[PDB]
Amino acid sequence: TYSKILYETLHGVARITLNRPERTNALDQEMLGEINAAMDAAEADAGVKAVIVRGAGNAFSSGFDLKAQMEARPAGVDAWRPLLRKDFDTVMRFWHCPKPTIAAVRGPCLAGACELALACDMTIATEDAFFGEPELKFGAGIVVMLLPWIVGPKIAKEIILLGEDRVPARRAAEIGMVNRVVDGDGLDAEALRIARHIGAIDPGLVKETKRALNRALETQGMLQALESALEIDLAIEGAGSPDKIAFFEVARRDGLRAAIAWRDARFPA
Amino acid sequence: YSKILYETLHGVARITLNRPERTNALDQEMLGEINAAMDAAEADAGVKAVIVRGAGNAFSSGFDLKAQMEARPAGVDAWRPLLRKDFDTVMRFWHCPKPTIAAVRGPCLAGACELALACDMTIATEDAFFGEPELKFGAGIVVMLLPWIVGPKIAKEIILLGEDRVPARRAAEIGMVNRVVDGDGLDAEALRIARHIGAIDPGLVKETKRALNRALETQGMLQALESALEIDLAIEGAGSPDKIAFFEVARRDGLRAAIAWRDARFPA
Amino acid sequence: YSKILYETLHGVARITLNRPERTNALDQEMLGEINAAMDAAEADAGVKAVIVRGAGNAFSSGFDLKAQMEARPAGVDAWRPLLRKDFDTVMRFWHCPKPTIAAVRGPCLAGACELALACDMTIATEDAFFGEPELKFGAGIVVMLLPWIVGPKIAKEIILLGEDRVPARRAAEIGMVNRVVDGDGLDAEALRIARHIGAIDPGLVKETKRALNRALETQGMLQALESALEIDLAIEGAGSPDKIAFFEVARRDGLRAAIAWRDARFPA
Amino acid sequence: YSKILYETLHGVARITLNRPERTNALDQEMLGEINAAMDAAEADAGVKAVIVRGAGNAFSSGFDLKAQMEARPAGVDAWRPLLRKDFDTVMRFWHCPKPTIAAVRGPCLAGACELALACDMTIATEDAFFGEPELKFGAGIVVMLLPWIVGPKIAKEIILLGEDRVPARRAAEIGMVNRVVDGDGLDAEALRIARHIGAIDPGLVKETKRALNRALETQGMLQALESALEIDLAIEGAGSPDKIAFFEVARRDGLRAAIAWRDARFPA
Amino acid sequence: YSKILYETLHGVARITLNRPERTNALDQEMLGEINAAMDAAEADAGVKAVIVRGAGNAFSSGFDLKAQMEARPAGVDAWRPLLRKDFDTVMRFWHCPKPTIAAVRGPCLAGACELALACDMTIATEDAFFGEPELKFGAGIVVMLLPWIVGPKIAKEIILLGEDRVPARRAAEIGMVNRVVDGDGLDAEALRIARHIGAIDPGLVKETKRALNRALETQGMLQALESALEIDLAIEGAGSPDKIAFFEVARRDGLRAAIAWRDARFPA
Amino acid sequence: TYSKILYETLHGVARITLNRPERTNALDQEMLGEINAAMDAAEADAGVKAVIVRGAGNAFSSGFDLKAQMEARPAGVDAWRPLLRKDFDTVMRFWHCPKPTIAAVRGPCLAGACELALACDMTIATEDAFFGEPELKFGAGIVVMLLPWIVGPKIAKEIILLGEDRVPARRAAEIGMVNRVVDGDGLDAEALRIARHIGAIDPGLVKETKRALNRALETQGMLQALESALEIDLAIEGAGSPDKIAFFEVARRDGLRAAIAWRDARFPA
Repeated sequence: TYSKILYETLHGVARITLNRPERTNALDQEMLGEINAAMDAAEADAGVKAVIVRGAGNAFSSGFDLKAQMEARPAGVDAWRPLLRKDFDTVMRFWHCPKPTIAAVRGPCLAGACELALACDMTIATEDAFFGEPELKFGAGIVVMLLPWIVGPKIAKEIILLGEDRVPARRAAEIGMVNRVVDGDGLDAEALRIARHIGAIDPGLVKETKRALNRALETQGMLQALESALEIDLAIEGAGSPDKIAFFEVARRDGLRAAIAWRDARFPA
Repeated sequence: YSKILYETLHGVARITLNRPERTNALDQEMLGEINAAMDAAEADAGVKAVIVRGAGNAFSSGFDLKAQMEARPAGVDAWRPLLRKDFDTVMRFWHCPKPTIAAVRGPCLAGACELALACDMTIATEDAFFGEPELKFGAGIVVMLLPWIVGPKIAKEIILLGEDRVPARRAAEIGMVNRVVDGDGLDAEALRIARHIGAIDPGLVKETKRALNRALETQGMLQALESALEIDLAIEGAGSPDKIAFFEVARRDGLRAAIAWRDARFPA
Repeated sequence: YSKILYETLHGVARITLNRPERTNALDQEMLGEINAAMDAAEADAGVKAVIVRGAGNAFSSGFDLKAQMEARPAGVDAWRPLLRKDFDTVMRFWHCPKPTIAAVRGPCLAGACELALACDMTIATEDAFFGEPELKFGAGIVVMLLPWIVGPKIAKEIILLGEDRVPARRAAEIGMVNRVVDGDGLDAEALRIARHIGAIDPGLVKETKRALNRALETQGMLQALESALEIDLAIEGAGSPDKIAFFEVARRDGLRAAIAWRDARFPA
Repeated sequence: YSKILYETLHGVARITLNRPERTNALDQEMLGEINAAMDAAEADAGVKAVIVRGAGNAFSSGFDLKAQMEARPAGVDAWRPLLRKDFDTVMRFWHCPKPTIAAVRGPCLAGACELALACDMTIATEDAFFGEPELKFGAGIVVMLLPWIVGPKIAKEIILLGEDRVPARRAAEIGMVNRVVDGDGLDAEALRIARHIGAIDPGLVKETKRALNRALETQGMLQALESALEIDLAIEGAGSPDKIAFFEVARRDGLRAAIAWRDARFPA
Repeated sequence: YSKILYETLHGVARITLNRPERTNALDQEMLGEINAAMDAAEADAGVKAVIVRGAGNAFSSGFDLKAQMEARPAGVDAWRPLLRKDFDTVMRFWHCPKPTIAAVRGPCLAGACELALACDMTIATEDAFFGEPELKFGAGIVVMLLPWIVGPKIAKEIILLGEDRVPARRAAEIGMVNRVVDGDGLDAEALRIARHIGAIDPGLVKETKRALNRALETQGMLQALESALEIDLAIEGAGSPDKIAFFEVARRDGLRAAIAWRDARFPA
Repeated sequence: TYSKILYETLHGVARITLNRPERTNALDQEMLGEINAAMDAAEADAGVKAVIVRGAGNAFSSGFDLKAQMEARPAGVDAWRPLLRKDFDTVMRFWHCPKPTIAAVRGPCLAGACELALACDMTIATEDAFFGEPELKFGAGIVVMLLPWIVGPKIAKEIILLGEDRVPARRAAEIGMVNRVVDGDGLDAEALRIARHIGAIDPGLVKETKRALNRALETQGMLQALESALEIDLAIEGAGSPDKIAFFEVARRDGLRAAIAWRDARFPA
């Protein structure tokens, strides 16, 4: 029934596949809506004990869809507010989910998709996976500022302020963004083992224990800090950074590859 | 004491968890004696720091399940004082005005892992292993210190999967362990650290630890811990069917058989 | 400036701590000049980021103890303004609207370690070493950023033991340092990072840094820091006998001999 | 709906708690219908604000004790979903993106007092009375909003003594009630306030309420409320002997007799 | 100064908001002068406390709408610095190391109400009236101090309804005003309070105010205030149709007529 | 067995009387020690369901004993630290008590004693009772800064920064410091009615409910704010304000009445 994702249940586990292989599984408006529908279904289904999220093929996702943004040309605070609200709330579904969520990453896991994975209870990745938040290089702000809650301040500042977007899975594991790096041929099997392990436990026990774990960070004010960063991003995008305006000016004229080249030329080699 | 050893040496107090035949499992009696020993250490002006370690080849496997099997606590009102004593005893090592050092070899699991988490520092031998197996036999987490010591993703993995073979080197990578040492060098390293602390003006150490602990307490850690404890009271007061099933096997076939039953529920 | 160098290059301000004969020790004069330089960098629209580094093959050994030995501040009212200036100067690097980058070679100790902790990023050479030796001198911690930057166990070890030889590699493992580079590549790496930042819309960088800092401020970091500072005012206002003894040796036989006396108090 | 009325008028939604023969007691069915009505109000762009009131001469006496007597929920797992529904339904009025106004006459007690506390504003007739009688019949507090709305001393008095006759004028003095009006002027005043709100750009109202609620959420209110809810789960899961005794009389002699039994335990 | 008076008397600084023809409306120039006066008062060791009051039988109607009508700021980047200056100027009175006392007669509205809320104490004449009419103008709240000063229900009523005629007596009941005095006794009462403070060791007052402010800052007030300010930047950056409509009438028929148009939108 | 307090149990209630009538029941070192012993006893006694604290005769207490301070002459941070720690921790016994605490006030309830009452779950008072925190007028700082948590910011600032020390019971009731003002002849009876009311309830229910109530304020960080104010006071007293030094200079020479006259003359009439 879905157009931009796949939804499966197997072995008491739900599996969501971000499914737009020709756009590196970029998260557009439609896909975000379907993710919410799938999470609703997984949460309502007593036969589902855990949720795996992955991308189609050998990419997780490059993040929120910039080609769709180029075409839509949202302008001003009131246009941006609902876009960012949906981005933020969809990502946070994976944190708030009463059932444990596992991100299983191949290839790129960037920007909004990096945030989606950050929100999951666990993240596993292949050696070839790479992570980061390139937003500022595009002239975009950060929608869901989970990074400093997961990896701590110095590393979060480096990744976000420089727009690091090639952080290897091994490094992501060192800093606490990734739980396990696995063999490429074994990613789906490892995610399923973890999910089925969770599925063997009394669901109430898992639910209450996750509640207690999440409470540790919520006690620190994480949800207020996240809402504050989202508010800041609304001001950023509602105004429109000249960096983003210039990026899409090049993109509409010469194409997105040319815009990326233009972007990369502004920064050191 | 019957279930611990308490020593003072070189201006340091040392508590040894002492029931090697039961992997130094923390029963009610032992918890009471730990509290008495900490009271003594805190009152003794000649003591500048506290080391906690296990007897024999182990730190501790955690709260005593055989004792729990036999006592059959049932319901919220029965479980409340058990969990309160568990929690407050572990938290003695955090709140202690003097620095506390966990010196770990072999298993350091469940309630014992939490006891070590509460100490200011943990040192471990190469052979030490850590974790929180609670959920695998239907128990909740009593003292939810883990997400305050290590990253959130790592804490969720260890607790939700009941990881109970986390090697010392990995524990060091994630910030659960300060130093990994040779098996024959544990006691010497712990004493060196404790005597180093003991060379410093005790008031300076006291006020500095106060400031260090304040950083986490400012974040609301004590409220989060109390919240997790209350959640666990509901879990245990109800009694998870996983735990009921585990103890049914344990009573019938013994703990070794019950562990086999437990492990067979999970992937190989 | 007398005790720093100030440069602007490629849209970046660079501050060099400059008293090589005293390992760039942060005295009152230098602290005032650092504030003046930060004022200049923050007011200059052509400056997009700030690099801080040291001259003479070192970053800094921290607040100046020779100056303290000579001045002999005594009591709470004398110490309050000294600590206030120390603390506020360090925190300039956190609160700076523009990104700040500590570029460290050789020693980065005590108040200078805290200065680097306050910066948005820290880069270090292979030969750089870090730590907080204060408690060994009988001094308290002025700016208790460490438990906000690294885990609680690691922060307690460094501060309670006065670790002052933490290698760059280890500092990177625990999250105190972002990148370790070759000795001759430090300036170039810091500049590449700063010029990368300088290519971005300044408002975007400003607002994003605000959001990043808000994450830690939401947790109550500024209150925890002020609390630790007030605790330190009591420590220094009273004066630890450890510090009084240290300076008694220093005035008699010199700081060199006082450090030797200090080290002999602790395990080798 | 069977147990409520839902109206839209003049750009305002109005929910009427509607079981006058039982003092509009909130049973499971009514709570479900309140949630359905709030879903409707929140989805309807023609609705700018929500009024909640009771049918007849009363707001509500709170959660339905007769229904509880008959259902005999027993243990933690039975009580968990009951309390979760109670709590989440009350908190709809806080979290509602649109402003909520409680319009109270006669009794507004226990769970109903908490429902009114959660609304953005409360207006009351001269004859209205308020409070939290829970502890007097062995029940805990489900939604611990009171100490967030009124001072700590006042909240402790009302809850620990089970005050259940707090007059509207006193409720206004302590900040539980915004305005006291004549008995014949309640509906007009509530509508005037709601239509005033309805004249304002809905987005402006929405964002301003978001900011207002943020002030209390920043203080940790939602964590404190969840903590109190978990404490209540232990209380009710265990079952206070006071409640067991109360319902024994209620089943045998009826609720009127049980209230007499209850009141005789306390000073005249 | 052009738009304020500044006096020093009896070791007290007194700032008088001074544009009687515009009800002492706070325009850009006045805000700059208030900052300059506060700088002067804070640097002057002979000043022990600060009184702020208004000229022309009024305190202030708030930020200047006539100036806003003429300037026509449009969009987020234009509004950001305007709101920043508004907010930071108001918060000068909270952060001031010395105690601040608002002495109010006649209107004290909107941004001026927020200014008074930020002061350590507020004294008012019997004829003074308070409130936050912003939402009726289609404006958001710049400085959301109200829920920190008065209860949540009362703050929501004042802000969501734009109450702008709250009498001094009522303001005292809810904790917005400390003392109500006779019209001719305001200056004398404010001066008595300020001179009382001025008799105390300045350091003692300074440190005690620090401790008092810390109570609210510990709760996260500064983060909540910054969050509300960012929400207001979105509101004003977009521009509410209510405000756009208000100024359309104001430019055509004058502010007087625009206020009449505004009032006709709401119940009489 | 006590020298400076009385301890009674009656009707399942413990009652502590601050007992130094010739010094307005001033709280000296000895009395604080005995209060801690009495609270230990009340907390250990399962027959005790609630605690009433009151003063001997028609005064509650003027606060920590200044005549004792005049004679002891504590000097410096290290001397002051344990004094303030004991002051603070004794006051906070009434907040942390697992059982409900009720302050029953006649006449003066000032300074450290005002803080003791603030810490109690409830406070009742006669019409003749008066409250406040005169510390700053003596050159002393605030030991236990509960006031802004009980009465809110504007009123707390006025009382503490001006050293208000004649706040009538009626006004104390308006601002939330006092629960009930009662007839003079009925204070002891009213406190006992309240305590016996509490005593009729399942003790576990009362205990858990108080825990939940206290958690509301502790969640806001009250204990950290209180420790911070205590730290500030250690600096204040460790240095010694010239106002306090001058006060006791007059007191040792001309007596405490003359010192109070000297003090009052510094402030407006």
